[PDB]
Amino acid sequence: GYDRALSIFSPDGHIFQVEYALEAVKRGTCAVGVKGKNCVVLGCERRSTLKLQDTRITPSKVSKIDSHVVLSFSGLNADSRILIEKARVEAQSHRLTLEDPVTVEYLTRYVAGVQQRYTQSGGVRPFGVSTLIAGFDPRDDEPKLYQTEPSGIYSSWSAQTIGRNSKTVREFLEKNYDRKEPPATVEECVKLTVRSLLEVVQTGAKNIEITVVKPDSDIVALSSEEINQYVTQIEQEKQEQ
Amino acid sequence: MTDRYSFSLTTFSPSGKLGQIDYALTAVKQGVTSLGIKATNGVVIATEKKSSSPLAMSETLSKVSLLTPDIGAVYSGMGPDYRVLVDKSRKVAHTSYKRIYGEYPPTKLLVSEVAKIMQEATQSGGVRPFGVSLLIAGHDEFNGFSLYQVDPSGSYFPWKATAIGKGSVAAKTFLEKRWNDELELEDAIHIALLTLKESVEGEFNGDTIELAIIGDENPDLLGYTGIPTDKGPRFRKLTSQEINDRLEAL
Amino acid sequence: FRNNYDGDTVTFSPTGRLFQVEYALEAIKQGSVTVGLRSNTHAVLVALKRNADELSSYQKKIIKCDEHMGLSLAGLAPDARVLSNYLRQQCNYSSLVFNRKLAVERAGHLLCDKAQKNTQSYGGRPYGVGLLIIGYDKSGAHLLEFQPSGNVTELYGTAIGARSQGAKTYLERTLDTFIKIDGNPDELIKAGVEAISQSLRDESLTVDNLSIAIVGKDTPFTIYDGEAVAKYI
Amino acid sequence: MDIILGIRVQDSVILASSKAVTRGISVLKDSDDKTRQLSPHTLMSFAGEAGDTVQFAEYIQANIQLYSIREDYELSPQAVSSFVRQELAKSIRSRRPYQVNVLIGGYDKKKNKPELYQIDYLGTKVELPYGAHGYSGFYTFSLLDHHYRPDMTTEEGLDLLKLCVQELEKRMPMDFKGVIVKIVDKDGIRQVDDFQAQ
Amino acid sequence: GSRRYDSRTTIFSPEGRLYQVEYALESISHAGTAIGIMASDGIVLAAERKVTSTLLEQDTSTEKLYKLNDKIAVAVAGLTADAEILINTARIHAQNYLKTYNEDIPVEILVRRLSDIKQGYTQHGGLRPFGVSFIYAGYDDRYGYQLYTSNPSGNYTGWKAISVGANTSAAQTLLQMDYKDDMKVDDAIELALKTLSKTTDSSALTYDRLEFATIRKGANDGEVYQKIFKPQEIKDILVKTGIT
Amino acid sequence: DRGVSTFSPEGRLFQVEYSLEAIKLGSTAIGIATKEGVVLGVEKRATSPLLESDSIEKIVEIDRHIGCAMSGLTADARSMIEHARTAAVTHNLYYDEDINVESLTQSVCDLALRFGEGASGEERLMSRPFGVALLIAGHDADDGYQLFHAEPSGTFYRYNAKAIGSGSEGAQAELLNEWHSSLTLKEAELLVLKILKQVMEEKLDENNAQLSCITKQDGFKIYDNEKTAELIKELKEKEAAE
Amino acid sequence: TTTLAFRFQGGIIVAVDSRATAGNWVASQTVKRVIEINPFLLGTMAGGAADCQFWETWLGSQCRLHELREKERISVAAASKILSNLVYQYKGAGLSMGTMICGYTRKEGPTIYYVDSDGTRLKGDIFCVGSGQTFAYGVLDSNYKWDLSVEDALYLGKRSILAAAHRDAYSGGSVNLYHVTEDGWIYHGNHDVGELFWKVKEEEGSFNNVIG
Amino acid sequence: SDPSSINGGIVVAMTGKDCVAIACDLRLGSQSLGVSNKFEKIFHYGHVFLGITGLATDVTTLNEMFRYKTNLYKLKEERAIEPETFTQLVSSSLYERRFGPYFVGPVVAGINSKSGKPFIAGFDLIGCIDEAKDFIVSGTASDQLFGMCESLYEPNLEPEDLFETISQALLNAADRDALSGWGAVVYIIKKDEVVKRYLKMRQD
Ligand SMILES: [Mg+2]
Ligand SMILES: [Mg+2]
Ligand SMILES: [Mg+2]
Repeated sequence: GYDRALSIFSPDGHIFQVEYALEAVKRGTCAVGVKGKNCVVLGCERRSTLKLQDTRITPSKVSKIDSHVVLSFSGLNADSRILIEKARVEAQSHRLTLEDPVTVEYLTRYVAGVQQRYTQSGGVRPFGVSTLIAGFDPRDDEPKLYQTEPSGIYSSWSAQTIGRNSKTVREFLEKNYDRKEPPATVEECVKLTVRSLLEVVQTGAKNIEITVVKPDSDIVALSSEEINQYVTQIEQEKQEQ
Repeated sequence: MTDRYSFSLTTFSPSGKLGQIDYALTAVKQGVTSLGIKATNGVVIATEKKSSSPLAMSETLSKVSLLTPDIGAVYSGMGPDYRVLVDKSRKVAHTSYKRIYGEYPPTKLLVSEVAKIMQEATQSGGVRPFGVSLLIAGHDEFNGFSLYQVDPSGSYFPWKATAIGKGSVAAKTFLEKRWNDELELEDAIHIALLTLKESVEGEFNGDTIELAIIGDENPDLLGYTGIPTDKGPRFRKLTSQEINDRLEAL
Repeated sequence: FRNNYDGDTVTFSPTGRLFQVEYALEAIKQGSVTVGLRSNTHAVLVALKRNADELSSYQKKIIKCDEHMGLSLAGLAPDARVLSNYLRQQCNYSSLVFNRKLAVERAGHLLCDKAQKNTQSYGGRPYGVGLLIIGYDKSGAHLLEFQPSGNVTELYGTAIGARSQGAKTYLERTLDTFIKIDGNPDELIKAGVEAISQSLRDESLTVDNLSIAIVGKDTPFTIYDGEAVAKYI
Repeated sequence: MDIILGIRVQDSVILASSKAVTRGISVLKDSDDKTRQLSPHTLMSFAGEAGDTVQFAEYIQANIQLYSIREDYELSPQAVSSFVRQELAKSIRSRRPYQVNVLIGGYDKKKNKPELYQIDYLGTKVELPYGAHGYSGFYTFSLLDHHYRPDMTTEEGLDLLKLCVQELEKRMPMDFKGVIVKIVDKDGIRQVDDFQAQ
Repeated sequence: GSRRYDSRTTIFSPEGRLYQVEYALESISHAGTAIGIMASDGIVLAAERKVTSTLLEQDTSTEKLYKLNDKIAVAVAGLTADAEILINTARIHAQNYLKTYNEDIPVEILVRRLSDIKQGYTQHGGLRPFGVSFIYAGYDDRYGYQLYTSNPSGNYTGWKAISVGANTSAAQTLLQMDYKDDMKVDDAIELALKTLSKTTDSSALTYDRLEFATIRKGANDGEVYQKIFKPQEIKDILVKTGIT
Repeated sequence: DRGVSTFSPEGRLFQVEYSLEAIKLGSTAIGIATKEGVVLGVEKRATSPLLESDSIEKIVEIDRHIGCAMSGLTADARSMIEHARTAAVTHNLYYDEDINVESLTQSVCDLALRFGEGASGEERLMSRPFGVALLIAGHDADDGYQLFHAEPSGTFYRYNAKAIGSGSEGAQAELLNEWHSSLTLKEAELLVLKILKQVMEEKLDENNAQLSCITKQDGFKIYDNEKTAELIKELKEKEAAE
Repeated sequence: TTTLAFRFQGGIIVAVDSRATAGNWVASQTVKRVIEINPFLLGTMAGGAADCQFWETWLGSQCRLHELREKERISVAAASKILSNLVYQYKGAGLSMGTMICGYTRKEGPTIYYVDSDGTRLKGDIFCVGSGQTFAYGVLDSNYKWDLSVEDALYLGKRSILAAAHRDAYSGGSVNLYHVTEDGWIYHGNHDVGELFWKVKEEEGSFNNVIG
Repeated sequence: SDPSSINGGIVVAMTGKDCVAIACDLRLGSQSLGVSNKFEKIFHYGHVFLGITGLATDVTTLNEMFRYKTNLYKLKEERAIEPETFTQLVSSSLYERRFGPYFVGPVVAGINSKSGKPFIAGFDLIGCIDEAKDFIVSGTASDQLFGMCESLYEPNLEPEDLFETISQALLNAADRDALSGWGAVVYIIKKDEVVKRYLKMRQD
């Protein structure tokens, strides 16, 4: 019965609720995604407001939507769950009707579509979430990475970041990522990602989680130790000079 | 037309206060005093009949109500709200329990059902909370005797004795001194009468007081003979004369 | 004062006014002018069409509702589309079920009731368009003026829209003359154009500007646009 | 009805399912695979009414595939079967009931034991060493009852299914065009391409 | 019209925060503290009772610790009545899962579902949120002993030790101080109790003001045992640890 | 507060007017109608250089004979495009023919004022108007080449040339002067390119602008970057003359 | 009615007859039993005429919509399933259809799916459907080879329909042939069975028992 | 076509001296085809036993439904359901589906934990309760069991003797029913202990 127009135009042509949703994203942990020649890496910072967490169980920041596509986000954790669940259902519904898993653009267009609907439907407020969706289309090898925002707008990025301090790290990627030689290796792609997060996280090993997605449903979450090995090697290409 | 009030009327204020619930509790504070005392072999719930005129017939307004043959209720607050809560409670006793299990619900569960009705009035769209607090006393095979208080928020708690309404603070104090776990029902009726006398402004007698107990089974109030498993209701409202007889042994 | 009593149509002011309705009546006043007039044999609608730039079309003002009835609009066009659609349906039902042509008086009555519903309930909004309805039924020629408040009136001639008052005066003067233009369609139209040309100011009515519609005795509602209005300037 | 047999040996479950699809007077296809992998260690074979059969199987697969992803875990065969039973039992008093009989062979990675479940169109589930649907059991159960042993190897199971298929080919009236056999074990599900003659 | 009276419980503040959720969290901070501590061999749930008296029946009481399953329990911080609404839907979900799969519901699945319900009241419907925060203590065959927590926003997270309600900052600091990954339940009990004792807003920590529960896998059995401490048992364990 | 379908004291619907303001903040889109086709060009406007520009969809095919460009809150147009496409296909199914361009347009514009909170009249659920304008261009047998501008107010006008978006007042002024009944497709493409070049903040290249056209023979085709680069080059030269 | 479709080296051959009967009455000798879904996909009509005609013309619409949405050609697997799934929705209501959905896409190659009103959906290499199916299958099975030329293939299909038209009282009229390639289907004409029978008889020597 | 004759099976419950007994066969078949010889029809929720004969999918569904309902009951009430109470729950649950019933024949056996009085009850498929003081029979061999029980039964038998009685009632009733047998199980229930014994019987 509740259908009050919560997202409406104000005098200057803005929809506050959607704009305020963005502000919620600006407060969430940073997420970054950069793509290589045959991989896409998603990095995320761990909320450090409170500590004494059980890392085994706590909802991971990067989520598999299917065997070949993942989604990370910045914003309201609770809202992310709704989007992620809808995405996972649509992923299985696509396999059932089209007999082929979703492309990454398709999955993105779907999540974004849901986000937009919540901006012009009665009685609901927009999602305070922006997402990074990455993976590989079926039987294809070109990496994909897209970003969606509360308004329901979406597009693809060679590298992108969202969340708190993203403005800063976005600046790091804009002058450290070259489309002529995109990180030609899993190893160098990861390094670039960590480098970008290091410019914000403030010296913290366990503070960064990296997820590497390769072609044909090969998705792996690097361990706390595998990443520390990177931060170390990184504090070298900074201390030798 | 239509109930377009599909939004909450009770919402959290900046201090974490649920305004309408606090205000309902204030309504309960200005109501007549009601109390309940739990003994070893019974429970007594009592209240004063604040007749709003002498032309009114005070007997046609029962403040102490039977919910099930072994459970009774009394309140302090807005009378009409209590009246509808009683109807709903008598009904749910049937719909969520007797029609399923063939027996009346145990006190705590009936209490839990009334409480849920009150909580929803605290969150559902377009309604204000109930302005009443209830004291429900009852008995059941596996739990024995119990007394519970239910507040406008829907929170309920078990008591040995308690009082609600106007002089509840003073009364809760008189009860703390007099109460001990070796009291027989007649002693609780006594202490109930004493506690109430202090809250009562004017004439204190069997026509201005309402008391009921939950005690032994009363076969003379069953209405039939022949079936041995159902021995009679444990709820009994004391008559005008039964109260007077006890007031003289003050 | 106002933002207290003009937020919904469901609120009466202290003087008994319905502000949302009155604001709706204003959109009509900023619309392009349209005239309606009739004799005892034909009814004509003449309408000055408006454009946005000099690179666009001129928005249509006349809508055919059935072979014997139609209207000209002024104000919010989307709303005229909504109401002429209703009229089209009501006209259709009369024919389908009763094999009867809907009377103009009835069309007016139906329009009034549809408009009223939107002025007594909350959340809604009044219609923001005015309409001149002409038709030829069993009782002859008719012209009706509909206003969003739900008030529908039967007239000999009229006009609505910005500067409508000019033509409204010409018609009010020429009454004795046009009410007698029987059997001569072109003359009636000419009177309608003369009328409409009294509410001009900006430019002169051209071939991309004028829109006329006529209905009558042996004339099914027909819309003349551009090319075919040349002979009337 | 089609032929659906399953036999749980010591370290695996073998499902043998007929290859024909007959519609009226003509055999339309002779290479039909009446099975869907529900999870990497669970396979379900099915037999029944024309379209219901595949529609039901694909619906169960989709649903199990969704759970695996939401949870990042593979349900036990017992859990998958209970879910399947509840679905069949729902349709029995539905507007139009699914008429599908299924065999679920799965390898429980946790208990480290293979399991076979037989559930008919009504939602009648039973766990067994070997099972079948329709008339299949009528010819084969005497053979299974006689020769079956819980400590059989995968090869001993295959030899027994072969004998079972031979009795079916001798006494059963319709030409079911052979069977496609699949083995479910700790390493997953593999199709035994060698059964036409072993 | 009716728009006039709508508080708009599901809107974002100019800073991207949910008003009602923020205000509900404030209400929660006034509730008795509930603490949960996860050990290698069990979990402890301890909670301080709000609004008591000499006359309240502590024996027949339960306002903070509730059994959701034989393997899952929650500690509540906030409005008791709102909590009971949710607790009952959780109890049903646990049984729905058991019926469907014939296996006890994994802890995170129950937790996620409950949180999703809370989240809903956050994005649509126009109703005030539930003013409750839960600490879930539970066991399952996949992850063993677990402890989670959910708040009005519907966000949930996992912990080795956590507290909700009043004085969380203080309690969390003390927990993070004395907590060690290899703790034993007997040791967790002491810590939980110690922590409450130092954060209580009241005189001294007495039995009548507590609710205590442990979920242990007693080595001489197999099934996980959920034990809701009885008044006298809380008095007993309060002495051994040393608070008298 | 104040309702979503409330009229202003001037007779304008508040939400529609404000909608129009959101449209003034969007990328420019220009469409030019000739007698050999209708050109639709749009400014891509990426918010950063890491964005893969080819994923910016502001020109979309509605049907083989109808295409459209958008400006404003582009996400709002997704449901509009879905409707337009379904309307065209559906028309083909029911009538075994192509849907007229006006009809397709009108169908899209019917969605416009279908917003409100229980607005007594019919069932219109959409909490607010659309925040995007569309340029719909196409071809049909009865009226040839047409270009339409569909607004959130529900009104749509046919135009010989039209610009919408941030640089519209300026761009429309240029169009007013450069358009004539005898333009060629090639000339049109050039104009669109020129005018986009003028109002854009960034320097126009084949990666931040997009052209398209719709012709009777080949239908709606989005020009790939290579075809446009050549056209841009052909512009640098034609302008560098006098 | 007799309709067939088979897969080979150069695509798919689709051949159908064109007779419609109401009892013993030959309602039409010129029925179009191949529905041109779109320029790349074909469907055969068997069972209820309206049912096939209506739902396959509808299928064409759903296929056009997909391509607009996804900017990629619809696979035969997905196009067949749309119809198959729709038909399953109406199961039990009485729709009657036995159809072959034929296509040749880059991703799948020549693909044929048999779809009927019972909800069955089968991928296969050769399918004959209709009252004359048995007759067509005889010719097909004994002469089909994967390496047939597009000329011989077209001939095999045409001959198979003729075998059926001769023997089955409900098949005849004329034969309509189609060749499906990746770049679309190519129609190979309408052949009146009256005239085709005699030609084939003299050139091939078959149908000896028929005097002519 | 008779849902109560598709799968086969029987259950019998008897009361004794401070005890009750409930037994059942183990066959599950499909018309003439024996399918499983391990299909137990007796379930228990705490100390209350319920045997159910009839269509196997419903037997399984009802056990699951009662486990669900008795689990919630225990949580809300904080005590295990009693036989008298459960009996009412079964009856109300069956009548809820009065015009589309579960094709079963439930039987309840148990001892009240407060009073210690032995209890057994039987129901028809729509919930009618039969609270007998002697025995309850159900299944495809119900006539046979009635015959056996009416002759073999005598009041107040000790656990050790009731066992023999119920076992023989069951065993011989099953041997005259084509759809029953393939194994049998008997539960001897006492206040403190419950013993479960599998019987050796013909397998044809
Ligand atoms: Mg019987
Ligand atoms: Mg027998
Ligand atoms: Mg036998």
